[PDB]
Amino acid sequence: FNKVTLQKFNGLTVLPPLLTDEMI
Amino acid sequence: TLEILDITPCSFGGVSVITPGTNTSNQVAVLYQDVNCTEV
Ligand SMILES: *[C@@H]1O[C@H](CO)[C@@H](O)[C@H](O)[C@H]1NC(C)=O
Repeated sequence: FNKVTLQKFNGLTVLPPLLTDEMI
Repeated sequence: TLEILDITPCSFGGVSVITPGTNTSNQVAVLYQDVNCTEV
């Protein structure tokens, strides 16, 4: 998790995943 | 005034329903996407 490099203005929406990370 | 300000777009998003099928019941729930709904 500490080795990755993961905001909205106009119509862009980032839906959250159905399964959260602690669930996985 | 030579103050500095910030521009954040005011809230938008899709509305979406929760329906259990019409032949089961008629009540639905409604979801408002990314709204800190103190307000409607
Ligand atoms: C909604 O806004 C209030 C105002 O600061 C804040 O205290 C609260 O934590 C916010 N809720 C969420 C889920 O962001």
